Amino acid sequence: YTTPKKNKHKRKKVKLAVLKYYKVDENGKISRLRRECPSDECGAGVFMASHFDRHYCGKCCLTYCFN
Amino acid sequence: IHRIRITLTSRNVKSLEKVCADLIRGAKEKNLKVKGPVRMPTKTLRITTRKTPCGEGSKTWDRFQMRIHKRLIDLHSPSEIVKQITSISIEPGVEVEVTIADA
Amino acid sequence: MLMPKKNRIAIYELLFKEGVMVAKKDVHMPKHPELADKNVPNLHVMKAMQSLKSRGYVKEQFAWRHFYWYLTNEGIQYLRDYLHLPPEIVPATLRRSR
Amino acid sequence: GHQQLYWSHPRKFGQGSRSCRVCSNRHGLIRKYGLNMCRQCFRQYAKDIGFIKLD
Amino acid sequence: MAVQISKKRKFVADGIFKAELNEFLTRELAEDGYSGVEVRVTPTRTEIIILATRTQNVLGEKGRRIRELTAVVQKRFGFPEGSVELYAEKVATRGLCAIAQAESLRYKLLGGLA
RNA sequence: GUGGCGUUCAGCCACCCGAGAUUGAGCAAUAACAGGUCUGUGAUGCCCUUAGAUGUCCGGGGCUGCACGCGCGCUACACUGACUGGCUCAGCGUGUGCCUACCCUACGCCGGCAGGCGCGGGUAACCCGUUGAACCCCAUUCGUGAUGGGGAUCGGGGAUUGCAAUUAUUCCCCAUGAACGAGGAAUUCCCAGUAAGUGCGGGUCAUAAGCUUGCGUUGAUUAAGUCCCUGCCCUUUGUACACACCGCC
RNA sequence: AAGGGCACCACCAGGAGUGGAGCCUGCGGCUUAAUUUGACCAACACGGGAAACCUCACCCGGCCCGGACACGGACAGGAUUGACAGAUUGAUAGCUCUUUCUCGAUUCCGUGGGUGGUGGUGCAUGGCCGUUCUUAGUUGGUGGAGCGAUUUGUCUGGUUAAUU
Ligand SMILES: [Mg+2]
Ligand SMILES: [Mg+2]
Ligand SMILES: [Mg+2]
Ligand SMILES: [Mg+2]
Ligand SMILES: [Mg+2]
Ligand SMILES: [Mg+2]
Ligand SMILES: [Mg+2]
Ligand SMILES: [Mg+2]
Ligand SMILES: [Mg+2]
Ligand SMILES: [Mg+2]
Ligand SMILES: [Mg+2]
Ligand SMILES: [Mg+2]
Ligand SMILES: [Mg+2]
Ligand SMILES: [Mg+2]
Ligand SMILES: [Mg+2]
Ligand SMILES: [Mg+2]
Ligand SMILES: [Mg+2]
Ligand SMILES: [Mg+2]
Ligand SMILES: [Mg+2]
Ligand SMILES: [Mg+2]
Ligand SMILES: [Mg+2]
Ligand SMILES: [Mg+2]
Ligand SMILES: [Mg+2]
Ligand SMILES: [Mg+2]
Ligand SMILES: [Mg+2]
Ligand SMILES: [Mg+2]
Ligand SMILES: [Mg+2]
Ligand SMILES: [Mg+2]
Ligand SMILES: [Mg+2]
Ligand SMILES: [Mg+2]
Ligand SMILES: [Mg+2]
Ligand SMILES: [Mg+2]
Ligand SMILES: [Mg+2]
Ligand SMILES: [Mg+2]
Ligand SMILES: [Mg+2]
Ligand SMILES: [Mg+2]
Ligand SMILES: [Mg+2]
Ligand SMILES: [Mg+2]
Ligand SMILES: [Mg+2]
Ligand SMILES: [Mg+2]
Ligand SMILES: [Mg+2]
Ligand SMILES: [Mg+2]
Ligand SMILES: [Zn+2]
Ligand SMILES: [Zn+2]
Repeated sequence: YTTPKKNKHKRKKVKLAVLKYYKVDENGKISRLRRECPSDECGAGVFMASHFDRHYCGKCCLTYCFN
Repeated sequence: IHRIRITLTSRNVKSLEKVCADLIRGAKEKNLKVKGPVRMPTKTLRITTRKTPCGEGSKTWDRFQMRIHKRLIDLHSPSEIVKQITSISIEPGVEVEVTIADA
Repeated sequence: MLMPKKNRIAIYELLFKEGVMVAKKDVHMPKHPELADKNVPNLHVMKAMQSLKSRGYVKEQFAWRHFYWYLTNEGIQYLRDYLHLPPEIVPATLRRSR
Repeated sequence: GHQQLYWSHPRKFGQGSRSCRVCSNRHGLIRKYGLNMCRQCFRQYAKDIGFIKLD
Repeated sequence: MAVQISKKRKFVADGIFKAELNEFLTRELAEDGYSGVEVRVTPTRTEIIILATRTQNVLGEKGRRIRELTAVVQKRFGFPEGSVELYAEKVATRGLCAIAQAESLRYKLLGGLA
């Protein structure tokens, strides 16, 4: 019954619509956009992030500081 | 021919004095040289409890105890003819444990 | 219950191949002692058969600190439809001996 | 959760990691001879274990 | 062969084995006029007889409820597979042991009778 | 058994012979109690609370804080003693743990001490262990002085347990040397291996006993009675009491 | 009130004391964000309660769901699960906030309804214990006495630790 803050509202995921990591060109063209992860668990599988600088695999948590 | 040691442990003596006397005359009938029943000192186990579920009362303790009787028989027998001497008297209060000869 | 799908089928297929399974009442245990292979802890197995008791597929009993469970006849037919087994495979409690 | 601090305080030594085998209580416990029961739940099973109040 | 244990600790862990088994099967065979155990421990198959009155229920549907009460013992207490077996006996003079008649009076009171 | 008293009944007292002529406990009726426990319980009724939870976890704190009052204790007020050295005897009992990590420890070497590092034995009448326990005993110093009685308070240092020791865990060392000269009104236990002195186990225990539960050890004074005090049992009797004298009025 | 008998939780005869001092510890009181709480001969080194953490309730903060199942939505055009870094935080709680990755139908959002609770009431109870009460006491059947509640048996006396 103290009420110092009244709420610490829970995180909501921003719910992006479609997948769309790739492109398509000249009626058929494989071209990635994000980096793949070189780990053994997801080699040529899931993608790495693209932050303001760096790349980051969300599965094995290793990130590379893009300086 | 070995020098084997049977050990008999129980919690009641009248159920152990029947099993231990079964192994003696069971091997005197089968003409073995049997060293007699050697009686170890007993082991009393004396948990003492406050007797009350709460703490209120006149401080009356509660003395539980359990004696353990242990007797051992030493034989002069080979490894085969003792097995029908061992496996004829279970009497579930007695835990017959047969050790090995050489050690 | 969050409880991933690989962590769920490995409990039911041992809850099917024997008609019973026994778990201890503590939620803080790293692995189930009998399973111990698919890295399943004691908290998932306590919350698997709480779902099965509410659906009537199992019957429990609790002696001192151990839940025990028993397949009913409704739970046998459901596990032959969720684990996708042919309609002749039985638990061990139906027939092993005479 | 999460996994690093849900049960991170070490339940080694001390009466926070010793419970009665019957009633899961942590007070008034008898650990002598490997009983590991409470002092009241011992008196229910005192004869069923095989202790006799002789004197 | 795995580890040796003391005689003062062996008899307590054996007597508290059957104190839990008696309490568990009081829960299961509650309505079968239960009346205790008698556990015959050997270094072989250790048989455990049941002294219930209505042996028609502990032996389940063609032995269902006695082949799933042996499978809970060897999975809890640490017995190896195919080692322990339970039996089902019948006590004579059912109205002469109290561990059958207190449950018998219990289901008269749970049924709704005065 | 013998003698004595007794209705010569039930029995009692003395005595002989004997290990012993009443060893200590355990269990324990009827009828009760608004006695204690929902904080022993997956014993439990109703009620309350349930996601910003009285669920559960984590981090920190508290339960130990202090003008004071009271209860159980420990150490004392010393010479029937402290001190130092030598000598010399016990009995109960525990010991590596399903989860569970945490066992009792011999011996050898390093350190003043607490302790450390190596090597073993013991799941135990097997090893610790012949449990070299203390008081006591024998010899020295002390000398009636708040003294070499008493060891509270307090500073600095050294180790051990642990994730963590500060509000000091415990232990060791060197210092600090407080009241206390045998206790007012009261009042509590106890009669034989008993009181009391004196140490050792067990429980709690990672660390640990001024507590308790057991064990030996040295070992008495007094009493073999009574109903005066405090109560209890039976009978007669009185009652305006029955919530029963903390009554009623 | 009278007559019997009894007990070192009563006394006599005594012994060691306690009450005094210092400290140990348990309660009341005060204080405190909290100093969690039960009990007042038969409470007060009692709850086997010697609490550094844990125990732990209590205090100040911060996660977590360990909210079964049913119904309706939401949804593979991904219901939702984790997380490195900066900031943020007591903290290597992705706890929130930026940032995007990842997970794949298990959850999520509501209506019901569980479930948990060292929460309340021991004056709603079980069980267990203590005490009345360590003394010798208590009850039926049949018969007798009574209108009856009840009484005799279960006793004048002697005896015994004892309705022996
Ligand atoms: Mg009351
Ligand atoms: Mg209770
Ligand atoms: Mg309740
Ligand atoms: Mg308890
Ligand atoms: Mg805490
Ligand atoms: Mg306290
Ligand atoms: Mg007291
Ligand atoms: Mg001195
Ligand atoms: Mg000796
Ligand atoms: Mg001085
Ligand atoms: Mg700390
Ligand atoms: Mg402490
Ligand atoms: Mg000094
Ligand atoms: Mg100790
Ligand atoms: Mg204590
Ligand atoms: Mg007398
Ligand atoms: Mg008097
Ligand atoms: Mg009275
Ligand atoms: Mg008058
Ligand atoms: Mg009258
Ligand atoms: Mg008046
Ligand atoms: Mg008095
Ligand atoms: Mg006097
Ligand atoms: Mg004194
Ligand atoms: Mg005094
Ligand atoms: Mg005083
Ligand atoms: Mg004093
Ligand atoms: Mg307080
Ligand atoms: Mg209360
Ligand atoms: Mg009294
Ligand atoms: Mg705490
Ligand atoms: Mg971060
Ligand atoms: Mg999260
Ligand atoms: Mg809680
Ligand atoms: Mg509860
Ligand atoms: Mg009451
Ligand atoms: Mg009651
Ligand atoms: Mg009585
Ligand atoms: Mg009549
Ligand atoms: Mg009468
Ligand atoms: Mg009379
Ligand atoms: Mg008379
Ligand atoms: Zn990766
Ligand atoms: Zn218990």
